[PDB]
Amino acid sequence: TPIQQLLEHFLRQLQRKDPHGFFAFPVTDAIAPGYSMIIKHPMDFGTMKDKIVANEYKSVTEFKADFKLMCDNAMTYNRPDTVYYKLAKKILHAGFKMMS
Repeated sequence: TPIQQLLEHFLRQLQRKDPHGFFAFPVTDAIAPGYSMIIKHPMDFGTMKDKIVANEYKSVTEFKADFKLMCDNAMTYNRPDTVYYKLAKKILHAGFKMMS
């Protein structure tokens, strides 16, 4: 709760970095063939937004590790030459710079 306002600002800042909405909603097997076979713990901005309001983040560290989980997934699923992989590598770095 002393962190909620801060995590909301973090969330907003990070989505501003994904203007296409790539990271907005969970990825499904129909959009991304074999995804649930390859990716064990999915995560997305919309899920993170809910966790914040449900008071599920107990520390900035848990928050950050969701964001990182989300980017590691994308880098793991999508091949290095895609716009998906690249965006994930950029916003991961740029996002951790902002939160650290």
